[PDB]
Amino acid sequence: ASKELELITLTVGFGILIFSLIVTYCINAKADVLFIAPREPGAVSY
Repeated sequence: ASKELELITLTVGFGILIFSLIVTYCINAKADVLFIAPREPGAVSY
């Protein structure tokens, strides 16, 4: 059952990263607006 447990643990880790990203992303945009600074679509390069 260790496998199932390992998978669940990894699932949470990935979820945490997603939220963290959405948090830093929202802040990054706020700054770009706070001072009419360069802005790109979804900050996606290329």
